[PDB]
Amino acid sequence: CTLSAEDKAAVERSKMIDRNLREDGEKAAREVKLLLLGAGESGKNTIVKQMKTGIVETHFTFKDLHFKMFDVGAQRSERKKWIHCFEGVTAIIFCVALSDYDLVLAEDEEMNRMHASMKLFDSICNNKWFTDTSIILFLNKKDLFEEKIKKSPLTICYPEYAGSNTYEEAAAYIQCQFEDLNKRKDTKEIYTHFTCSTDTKNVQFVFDAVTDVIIKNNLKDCGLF
Amino acid sequence: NTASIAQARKLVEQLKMEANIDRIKVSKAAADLMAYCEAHAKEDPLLTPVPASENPFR
Amino acid sequence: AWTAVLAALMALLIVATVLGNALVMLAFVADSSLRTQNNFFLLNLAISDFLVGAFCIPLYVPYVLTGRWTFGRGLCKLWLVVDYLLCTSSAFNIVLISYDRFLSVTRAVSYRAQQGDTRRAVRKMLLVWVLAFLLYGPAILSWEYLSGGSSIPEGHCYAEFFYNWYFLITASTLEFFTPFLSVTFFNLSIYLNIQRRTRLRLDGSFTQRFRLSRDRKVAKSLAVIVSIFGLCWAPYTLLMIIRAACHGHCVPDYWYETSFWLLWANSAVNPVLYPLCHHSFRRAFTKLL
Amino acid sequence: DVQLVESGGGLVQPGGSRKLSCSASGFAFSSFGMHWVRQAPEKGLEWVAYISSGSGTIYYADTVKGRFTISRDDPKNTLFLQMTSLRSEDTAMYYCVRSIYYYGSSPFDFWGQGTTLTVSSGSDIVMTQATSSVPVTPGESVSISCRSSKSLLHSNGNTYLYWFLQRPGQSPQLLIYRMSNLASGVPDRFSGSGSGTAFTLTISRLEAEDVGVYYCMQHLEYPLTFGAGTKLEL
Amino acid sequence: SELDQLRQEAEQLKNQIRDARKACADATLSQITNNIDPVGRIQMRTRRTLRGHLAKIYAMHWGTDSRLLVSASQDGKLIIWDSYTTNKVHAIPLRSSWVMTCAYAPSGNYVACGGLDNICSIYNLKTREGNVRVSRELAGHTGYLSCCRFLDDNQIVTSSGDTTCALWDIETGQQTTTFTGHTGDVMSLSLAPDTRLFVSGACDASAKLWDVREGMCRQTFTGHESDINAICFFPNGNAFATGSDDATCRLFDLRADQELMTYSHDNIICGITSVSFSKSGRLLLAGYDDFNCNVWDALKADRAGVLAGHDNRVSCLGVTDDGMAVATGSWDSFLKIWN
Ligand SMILES: CC(C)CCC[C@@H](C)[C@H]1CC[C@H]2[C@@H]3CC=C4C[C@@H](O)CC[C@]4(C)[C@H]3CC[C@]12C
Ligand SMILES: NCCc1c[nH]cn1
Repeated sequence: CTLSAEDKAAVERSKMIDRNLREDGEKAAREVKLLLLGAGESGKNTIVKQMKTGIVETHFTFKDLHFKMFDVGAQRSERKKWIHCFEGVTAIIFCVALSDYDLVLAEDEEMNRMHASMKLFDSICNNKWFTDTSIILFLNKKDLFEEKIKKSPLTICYPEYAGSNTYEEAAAYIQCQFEDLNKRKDTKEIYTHFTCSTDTKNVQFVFDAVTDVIIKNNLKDCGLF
Repeated sequence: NTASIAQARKLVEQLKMEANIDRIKVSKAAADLMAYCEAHAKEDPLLTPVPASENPFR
Repeated sequence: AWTAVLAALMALLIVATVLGNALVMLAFVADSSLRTQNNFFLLNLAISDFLVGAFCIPLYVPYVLTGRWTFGRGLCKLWLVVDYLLCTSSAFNIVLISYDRFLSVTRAVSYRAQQGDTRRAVRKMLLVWVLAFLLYGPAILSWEYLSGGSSIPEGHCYAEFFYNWYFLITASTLEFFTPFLSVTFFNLSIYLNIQRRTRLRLDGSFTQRFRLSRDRKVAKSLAVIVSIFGLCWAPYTLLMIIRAACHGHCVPDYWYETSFWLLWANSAVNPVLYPLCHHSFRRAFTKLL
Repeated sequence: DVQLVESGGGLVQPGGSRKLSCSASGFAFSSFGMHWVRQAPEKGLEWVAYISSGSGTIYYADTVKGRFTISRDDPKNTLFLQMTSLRSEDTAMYYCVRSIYYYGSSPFDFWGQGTTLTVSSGSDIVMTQATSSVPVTPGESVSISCRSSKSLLHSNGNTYLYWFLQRPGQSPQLLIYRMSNLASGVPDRFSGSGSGTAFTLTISRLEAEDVGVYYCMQHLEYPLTFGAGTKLEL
Repeated sequence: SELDQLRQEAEQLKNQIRDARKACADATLSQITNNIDPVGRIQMRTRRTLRGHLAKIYAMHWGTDSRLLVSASQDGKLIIWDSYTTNKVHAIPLRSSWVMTCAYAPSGNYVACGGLDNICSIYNLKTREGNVRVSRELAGHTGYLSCCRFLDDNQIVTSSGDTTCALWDIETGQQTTTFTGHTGDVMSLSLAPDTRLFVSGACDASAKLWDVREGMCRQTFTGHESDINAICFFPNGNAFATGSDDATCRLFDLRADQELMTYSHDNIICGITSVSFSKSGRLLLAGYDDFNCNVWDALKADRAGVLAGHDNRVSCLGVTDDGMAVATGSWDSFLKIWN
């Protein structure tokens, strides 16, 4: 057929390679990829420990779903040059520490850590590569937040606050302030969970949020929505 | 800050090292780029496509 | 004469089916991002509707206008086979699309993984066409040879059945009632799952109102799909079954013809429901403009 | 270390059946196609069978087709030859050869050691080596010629001619894998050239270690055919 | 204050450099090449489409023989293709799928890979076992690897987002030389034809010419208003072209220490991802975020042609050493060869 014996052998080798590539792609298409973000020492590590110098990957399985979590901290380089490489991620897990309202950045004592977290959140959610990517928000260290609000009112970082010095109201106010940063409410959803150092529902919450995201994507792809 | 001064001294040294260059005239550089483009005009398959019998991707 | 109206109406249909469906196919080639399994199913339904719009209706127009079929018994069987194949393929596609949507909310992760496949969709479409043909074509063609045929006075093109109600009941049950019940079940399951998930999320504002509004829109959509399919098809099926058990009696002549033209109206209206609500098809249409 | 060890030989009765096995170690066995090549006590090499990687394609020489079956066991890294209806003409030493095919590869690059099987009691390309033996002296150059009944030059530019060397009491070893392509680990003193149907292998600065039988093979189309073998002496 | 004096002195040196450059501007390139015959419309066709990557392609590199090709995609795979037949010669799985660069050794024995893991992995293509193995892993960068180029079989050069370049001795795995001076991320590298100099563009909107052996910055070229993402040497090694996010390419001359020409258009507002020259150096090819590639007349600054056929951002370009064909790879998962 115009091919020598060695050319036919090479073509058969190519076909075997294609077969292997298809199998690997089929296996990889079933995995749920999550991008983990946070403002430095924001409890991100506790979340990692509970759920389980370049990028770091964690693999875990819940209810027959394989999750690959990519932590992209410890990359002190421009973000705009590599953020687009996570454009297809199923969801962004964003970690915020609730005690930061009473702390300031070590590099800049005049800057409140909560404002830095809000700026990073605003940049991530309104980024052009993540227009339709949902965000799972973890507000960690809630316990320590209850022990300091009674002594350090939210007016230190939220001058306009006019509520009681009780966790129940301060937590809701903080959740509202963080959800007010979403300017794409018609495309992306935000899931908020209050957690602490001894919480076991963190993985179940991620499972539920990812299931909702996947089902909404499937519906949008089938019409209906 | 001693370190800030050291940085400024390094920048000054680099600027001095880059300042003393035997820069040729721009007309000369343009002439030489042209000459190179002319000398190899017929050896460039994408600028002057080759007959299909000579094209490995035909 | 009055015909200038009647034929005129048919002309509109002849174009509405051919244009809209053609347009859908154009998008499929206009946009390369319309290459998921659902999109292939929508294409198959568009092809089924288009072939009905351009071939069956134009050829049937002389028969209705004059009452006589030109070239009788040489085109009767070809036209009948094509018409039945197209109608049954439209029904089967309605069921296939409903099943795909039902899977999208039950086997969510599996579905997300397999959407790109162009081979699975082709295999399903081929199976749909094969079943559509096997259901009726053999009984149209291979009945005259068995029963002695005839039963057709001069040139009327209609199957040797339409007076034996057993085969009519069997074919209708395998062609409409079962697919209608399956479509109803799938759409109801989708609605119930959507309602359950939203409730759980609420248990866990503009965003809230938005989710509920979208759910309401989906509820209206599913209901419209089921209602339109059932309304267009059930009347003709029931009327033809009633005619046969009555042996030609019971049914006014005008009613039989009206029911016949309602099934074709379904093939005309189909592009409005499925392809036009898909966001990717909308994007492709906008790109064409 | 790359290693192929063959087992299962011995004495067998005519009409019987024996299974030869080839155990592989030290390389990606599943990525290589495998050949069984035999050498009767006449010292001429005969290609017997071929099974590709993935077991997609299988070829047999006509003399054994219908009596021999070639198979692989990738997880166990073993190749098998099932021989049934044996005839006296099947007495020989059998070699297991690995061969990998992709652009720029080197087929037939490693041979096994062999199993001695003893039995009691038209369109194929013909390769010719006119000279059977050549007395040589150390330090001098030597030339070995090969002739083909059909041109070995393909429309893609390759000339599928392979040169092998077999030293006394050892397995054959690849020297030139495509006309003018020296094999890995081979001294530069060996060189090859040719055209279409006439090929030459040139050896410069002959060494005592370069004494043996030189074989010419074509890989243009199956079945694969070898030369008669040219022998160097002294 | 020592610092004031240093800053003032820096400014004096910068003014001296500016004046020395301006004194060499006898006549623009466009005035000299005014009487050159235009190349005319350049029309190229797609000869091959290379399928098999299941995600965005980020890089490709031609083999020195002009036939074999290596492409990297973030589906975790490095693929070596035979461009004449489209056969896949090799498929190399990567320990880290966040690859952003790849390289082909001039001898064809090795391939290089790197990305967000901050590591440059060296793979041996010609082993006795018949597989491709990671022959080495070079670590020492603190940011992502953006580009790598084999300077030889035992030497390689890398650039990263930690603002530095490094010359590595592959045998020992150590870094022999470090090139510092950029204030932003280094995005691209281009070795000289004689391999004794290299040029790098950074996100500080500048390019620097480095001497390999000395380990010193020879020259600094400015003029782009945004990040420089691509860079390429002129075939004779006396000039180079840089593409940035400001939607323009620029041609800089090494001996005149200035910028000869700008390649820009009013209909182009996206960034430039890749640039390369044709064998003669007459045509400059540049890939864009517009999903296509433009062919420019390097000596006249006129658009000579357009290569369209990708459904997403064109990420990588290459021209064979023999000049026969161009290769484009994009985020649509396909590579296309044009002639
Ligand atoms: C344009 C589409 C969507 C709707 C209109 C379709 C028209 C062409 C259809 C709808 C109902 C049809 C009529 C149904 C009943 C009869 C009675 C019969 O004894 C003569 C034909 C006649 C009068 C039909 C001719 C075609 C008809 C008028
Ligand atoms: N299966 C019935 C075919 C039909 C009825 N009306 C139009 N076409």
